[PDB]
Amino acid sequence: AFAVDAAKAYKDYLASGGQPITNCVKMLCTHTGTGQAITVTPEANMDQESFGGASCCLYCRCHIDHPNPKGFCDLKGKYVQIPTTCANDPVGFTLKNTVCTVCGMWKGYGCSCDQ
Amino acid sequence: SSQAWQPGVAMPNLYKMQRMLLEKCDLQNYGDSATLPKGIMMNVAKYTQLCQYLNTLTLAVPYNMRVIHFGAGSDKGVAPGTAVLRQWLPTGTLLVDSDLNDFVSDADSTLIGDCATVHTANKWDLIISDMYDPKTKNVTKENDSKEGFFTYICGFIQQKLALGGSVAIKITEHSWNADLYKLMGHFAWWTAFVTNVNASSSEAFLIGCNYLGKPREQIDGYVMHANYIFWRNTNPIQLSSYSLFDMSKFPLKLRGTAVMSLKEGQINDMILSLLSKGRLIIRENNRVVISSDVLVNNENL
Ligand SMILES: C[S@@+](CC[C@H](N)C(=O)[O-])C[C@H]1O[C@@H](n2cnc3c(N)ncnc32)[C@H](O)[C@@H]1O
Ligand SMILES: [Cl-]
Ligand SMILES: [Cl-]
Ligand SMILES: [Cl-]
Ligand SMILES: [Zn+2]
Ligand SMILES: [Zn+2]
Repeated sequence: AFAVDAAKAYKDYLASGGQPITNCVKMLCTHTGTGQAITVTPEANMDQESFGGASCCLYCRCHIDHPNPKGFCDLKGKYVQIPTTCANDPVGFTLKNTVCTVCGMWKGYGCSCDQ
Repeated sequence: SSQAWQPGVAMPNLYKMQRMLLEKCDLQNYGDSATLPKGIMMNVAKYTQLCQYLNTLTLAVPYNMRVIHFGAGSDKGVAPGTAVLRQWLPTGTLLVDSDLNDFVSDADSTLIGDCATVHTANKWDLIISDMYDPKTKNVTKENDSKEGFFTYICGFIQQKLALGGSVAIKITEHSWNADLYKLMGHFAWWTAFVTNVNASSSEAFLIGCNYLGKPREQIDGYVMHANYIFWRNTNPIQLSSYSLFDMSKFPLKLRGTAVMSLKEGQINDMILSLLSKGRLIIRENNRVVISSDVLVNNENL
């Protein structure tokens, strides 16, 4: 059967040099939060920006179905913390990266479980 | 003076007591823009200052609070204001938003369409509106009370705002309605609030604090809007972003304000006192059900 692959489409679009999705909603916050990846309120630390989740979700922003079988969205209604160095492309970041199921941090951007 | 470190400026009471005539709004800093923090959208900064101001009032904040946000879509397809509202509101607060065109939101439910198609079974503790038609700032015709979405909003307040609840409704020099001002007299307190980030605009938010369901004071809304313009015309507000850099006390204190279902016979002076203090919400505490009316047409042959 045939399902469009949007994740791959955006990744190849980025590699080919296309400009990242814009108008992700960045929040004002203290930048003294827990640094966890996805939270119910902005939790950015000194090295993160906080964004509204829906605006950083590729499926939300492109009006396409979510790859969850039930269509549920990880990010919508929450806040996603993006390393300030990757905050030019929050959608690409969230798509390409993974939250540690134990400590709640981004794998490779805060998760120290593996040390 | 110190107004620059506030989230904004509220209409001083003495201006509300005047009997001015409607003039054109002439803001000396018109066209200026405040310096927003790096990467921060205007509508994020504006709603943040609004909520910062709201934290200084006596809002009822019950458990299972219910908030509805009209005019929530931007021209970008996202809902910056809804995101600030959800950050501000206690976690778990039921948040519904709506706008004419399609948009992506962090709200628990979003209704797309004219606001007049929106119906809800239940009552609300807080109503936010940023509804605005920019075609209204037409400076060559007379500036009369506007109807449109404002007629809907006055009806929605009377019918679906819980007693003790609060509202904030964007207006401008030209986007305003006299009955809405009149309604402000149905609250324990009211003001027009100008965010410091947008002080160069005739925009303000009409805030009614703690709804009482009946006129507490009688307001002529043509006169009050003229009072509001007179204030803006004679009180330059210095653009400022300063309050955006301090967010430590931003979240709305969950006060666990009490909810009681009550009948009109039972609203006495003690109750009304409590309503007036942000200490009581009166409404059903049922489940929250909303709908958007859909017009059906077949355009074939
Ligand atoms: C300045 S914008 C909203 C900005 C948005 N709140 C944000 O957070 O960035 C004005 C909005 O009012 C809406 N709106 C205007 N008139 C409406 C009407 N009769 N019914 C429903 N929505 C309306 C527009 O579609 C438009 O999105
Ligand atoms: Cl897009
Ligand atoms: Cl009056
Ligand atoms: Cl009642
Ligand atoms: Zn999504
Ligand atoms: Zn971990």
